[PDB]
Amino acid sequence: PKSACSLVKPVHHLVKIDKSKLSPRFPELKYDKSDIRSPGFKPKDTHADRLNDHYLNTLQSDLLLINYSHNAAVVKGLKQRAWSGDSPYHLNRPPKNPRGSKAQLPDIHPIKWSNIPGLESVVINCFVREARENQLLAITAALQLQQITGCKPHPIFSKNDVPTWKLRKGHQMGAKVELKGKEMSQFLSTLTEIVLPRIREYKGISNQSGNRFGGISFGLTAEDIKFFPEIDANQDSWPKTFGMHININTSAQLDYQARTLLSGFQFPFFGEEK
Amino acid sequence: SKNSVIKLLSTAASGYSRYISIKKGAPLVTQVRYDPVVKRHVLFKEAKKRKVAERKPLDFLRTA
Amino acid sequence: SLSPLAQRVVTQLSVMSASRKQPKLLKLAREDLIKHQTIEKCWSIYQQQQRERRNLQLELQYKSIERSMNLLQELSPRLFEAANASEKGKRFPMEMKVPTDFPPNTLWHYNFR
Amino acid sequence: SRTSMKDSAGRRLGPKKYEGQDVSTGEIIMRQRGTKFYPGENVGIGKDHSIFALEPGVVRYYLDPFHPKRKFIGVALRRDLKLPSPHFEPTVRRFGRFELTNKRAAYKEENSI
Amino acid sequence: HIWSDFTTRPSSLSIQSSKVKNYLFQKKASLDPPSISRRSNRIKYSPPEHIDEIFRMSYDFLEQRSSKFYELANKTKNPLKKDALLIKAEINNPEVQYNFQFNNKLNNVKDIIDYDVPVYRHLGKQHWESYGQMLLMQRLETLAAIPDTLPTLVPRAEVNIKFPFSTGVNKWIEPGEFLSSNVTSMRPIFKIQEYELVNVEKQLYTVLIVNPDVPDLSNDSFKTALCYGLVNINLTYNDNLIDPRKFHSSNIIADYLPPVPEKNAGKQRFVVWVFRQPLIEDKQGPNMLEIDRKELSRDDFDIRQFTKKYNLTAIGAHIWRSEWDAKVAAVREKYGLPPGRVFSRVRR
Amino acid sequence: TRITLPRRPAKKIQLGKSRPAIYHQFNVKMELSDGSVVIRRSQYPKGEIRLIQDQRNNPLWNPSRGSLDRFNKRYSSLFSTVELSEENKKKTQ
RNA sequence: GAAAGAAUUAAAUUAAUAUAAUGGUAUAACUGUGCGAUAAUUGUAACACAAACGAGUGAAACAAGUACGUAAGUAUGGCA
RNA sequence: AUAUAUUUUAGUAAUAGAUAAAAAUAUGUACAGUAAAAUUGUAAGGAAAACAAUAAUAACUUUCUC
Ligand SMILES: [Mg+2]
Ligand SMILES: [Mg+2]
Ligand SMILES: [Mg+2]
Ligand SMILES: [Mg+2]
Ligand SMILES: [Mg+2]
Ligand SMILES: [Mg+2]
Repeated sequence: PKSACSLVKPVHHLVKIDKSKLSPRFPELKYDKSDIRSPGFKPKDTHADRLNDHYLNTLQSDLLLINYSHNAAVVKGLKQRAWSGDSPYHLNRPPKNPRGSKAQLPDIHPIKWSNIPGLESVVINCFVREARENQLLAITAALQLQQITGCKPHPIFSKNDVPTWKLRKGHQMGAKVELKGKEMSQFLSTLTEIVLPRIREYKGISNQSGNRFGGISFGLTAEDIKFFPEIDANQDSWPKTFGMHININTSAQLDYQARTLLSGFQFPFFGEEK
Repeated sequence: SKNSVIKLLSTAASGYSRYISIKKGAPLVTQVRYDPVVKRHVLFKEAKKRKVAERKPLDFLRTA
Repeated sequence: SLSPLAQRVVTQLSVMSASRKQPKLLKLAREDLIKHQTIEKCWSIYQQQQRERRNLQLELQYKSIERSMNLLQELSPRLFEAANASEKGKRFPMEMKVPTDFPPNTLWHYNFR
Repeated sequence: SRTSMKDSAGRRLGPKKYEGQDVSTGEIIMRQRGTKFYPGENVGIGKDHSIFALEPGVVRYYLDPFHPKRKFIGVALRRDLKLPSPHFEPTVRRFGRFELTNKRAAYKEENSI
Repeated sequence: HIWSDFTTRPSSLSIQSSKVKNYLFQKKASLDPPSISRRSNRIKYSPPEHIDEIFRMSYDFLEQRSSKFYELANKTKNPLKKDALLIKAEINNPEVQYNFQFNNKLNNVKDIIDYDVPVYRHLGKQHWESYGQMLLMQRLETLAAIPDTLPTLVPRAEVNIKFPFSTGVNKWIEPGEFLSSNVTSMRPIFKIQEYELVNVEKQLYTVLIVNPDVPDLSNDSFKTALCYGLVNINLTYNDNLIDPRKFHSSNIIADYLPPVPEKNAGKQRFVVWVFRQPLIEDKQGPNMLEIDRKELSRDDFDIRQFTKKYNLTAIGAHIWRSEWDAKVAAVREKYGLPPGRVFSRVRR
Repeated sequence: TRITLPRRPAKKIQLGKSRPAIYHQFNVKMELSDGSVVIRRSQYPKGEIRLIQDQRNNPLWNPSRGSLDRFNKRYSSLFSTVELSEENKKKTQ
């Protein structure tokens, strides 16, 4: 290496050169994953999604009707404030961080026909803490997740180190899986109908639960997972079983809207709302 | 002594040889470099013998 | 070599793994490939149309609501105020269930509470 | 007692060649720790981020709109040129070779492959 | 059923192969694909199930859409809009897709891929944008053929060159290739494929091959050299190969002088530029233009100035680049050019 | 100390050749508490399941609409409300 | 009016850089990935910086060979 | 349905993505991307394990549509 000086040279044309296309290296990779010729092809729209159809038909219109506030304008979030130029030291100064927060917050828009809240993604985080001792427990947890979802899990590793809890850094410990589209919908439907009613003293999801912006969550114990039909059908094959966190991500501007949406899909809500 | 010196002798039998340093129990170090006697890139190999930290040969054929 | 627990873990791992479980690649003839493309494109177009229809309908509903609320504001202020309230904790009723594949034995309940 | 009586010498890391100064190929225009100045037109950069002249010319310090928040040192091939050169104009190039008028020399050069 | 009709619609929109067409449109998956030539391979092959009925439904759907588009298309008066409507109507036609994808675009046979047809032309443009155009742009930028000769390019026509007359071999030159002096001894052949809607009868073109890298020792820099200059060339979407057949001796503003790089002068870029003429209104037929042949010089040639003078717009480009070899002296001798200079190996 | 499965050399999936994990799934009919059937794709091999405890018989999901068993069996002749009224004097507590 | 793309703007170098501290680094010098494992190669090195000498530093170019890259090119160990 | 012979499968093992701040090849080259903190939550989980979410779309291109 003669130098480390990185410096992209300017060009003399407005044509956008896709460099990937000019090579002959990865001919299978030039095709989109949606295209049949790609090895990455998967039949996406295999059957009619039921929960999605219901949302489209009944709920979406109802949600819109609920969320109509008359002549509602945009509520701007907390942003980085600029300095008043009352001193020459303000001249190339970085902007003041937001008022309360360190990070900037998004603008809350009025709900119209375009931006009605709806389900975006489900994530099922299972971090088994006994797997600090036994790596095989992580594998079993991942399998369980796969069984539940019908989707490929991704392994969670210990990102941090700590002595009090017997936890190393870079150790496989449980798994996660982001469900999207039809599989996610199915999983939600199963949760509503099969699993959550079989939980004994189940009041619902807390109203104090959630993000500030359109994200709601809750968790299932190891006792609760044995109600899933894939696990239930072979209790001999599943001696151990692991709890899980369930992060539901909506297209909701605020959290009460997201809660309302989830209620539309038969999720009970019990606590005192914020 | 943690890092020892070794003599890499050219495989094209010119007599040309290049010297490099390695860790005491490092794998056998063969490298392809220019031999100026032959005027081409040739293999170099260790002239002397020495003991090596024996790694288990990772099996791609799924055993047992 | 391995314990029974270790074996069972390996089996479980295999269930998830793509090792020696997946078929050959789906190769097509050029005519077949074209037919497939035409199927997919048409479908995509249909889906787009459906989305527009639904979206249009929603827009129309929104416009109607706007028209209503302005009228209400003009006429009866109290009624308008009542209409335009914060519906923060509004919950869909638990009877409005997600429509199943096939219907139940008792289709409709005529009595309640 | 114990005293902190130890320090390295100064690394002579100023600009070694100035604006408007004649340069030759190879000559160091800047010594630095990291790119305080970036290598501009007709100018190279070394392992120690040392800007050096690739051609004979006139050392010029400048800003380029393409790279805002970056100072440049380049070498204009004459004193006439504003060295943040116009983008869409053709590049001022130096041929930098001489024809072998001598017959023998030319013949030797032809022979050499 | 608009796509089965060929009263007003061109013949090129159909598949010319009968067997293929039959395979496409059957009532059951009984027949076997014409693409698979071998019997054993056909036997082995199994198409995906249920594909026929769904395909038929898709065809009907898109055929209906095309028919609806056509209802608008005929009412439209302005030409570009009409063309766009036509494209919309026929782009999803399976037959036209088959035709375009699986037959050559470079040397298109008119019955299969007709570039007179708007849809096919659009397809060809899209194909060009996908790869060949990008590549050309890269070669222009990297080699520095744009700012050094002619500020920018907005690629509209696909330009491909060939050197058929010198050696004998058939090869379209990839942009930024190193060609031997034997290869580029005699003149090249252009193919200017135009994808925009343009007046075929009126629109003329000019073609200029320029060598920016010939050394000028007075200036201690380089100068340009117009190696080959044609003007007032007539193109047609299908009939577009610029050959000594087409252009006359009147069209040649500067007849082909070959690349003869000097020893150690370096690599010399030869970047062909294709311009379209300015089109004048209220004048039927092709509007010619006169070039002052004493004014423009070959040993030094301001391309940009020339363009400004005659009001040209560069639509296409291509580039090769030659350097010294043993046969350049022979080429010079053949052409009657002088012995050729020899420079010092060091750029001192 | 840490129980593990020690990794073999990983198999190189080439770029472009990576294939999506399409797991083997059966279409499974779930009959809920009431006779409402619903089809769902499932990895376990069972074409039909009928459920006992669901949302369709839970009071939380529809507000508007075996020790005990053993005890009932072996105290059946007595028939064990009237019995509650008889044996519930609320003075002593 | 909607969906998708291309992205742009703002912010950021507070993380990260094998290692001190300083300067530099998102156009990334940081991180991931394919190939590779070659340039952690061979002879001449001008000219500069620094500099009492001895040494030290950056390095165009010429020639032999190699690796990656469609190409342009890049690599004579490591952001310094 | 069952017997013999000849084969075939089962060695069941993770990456399925040009992967992108868990850990691992620290020098080349090619392609691509962006970190951190803090905050709001969520089964055991607690100040401290993991996962999720947290700035702005004017203009442009394509697609569907009133
Ligand atoms: Mg000092
Ligand atoms: Mg620093
Ligand atoms: Mg001095
Ligand atoms: Mg000295
Ligand atoms: Mg480093
Ligand atoms: Mg490095």
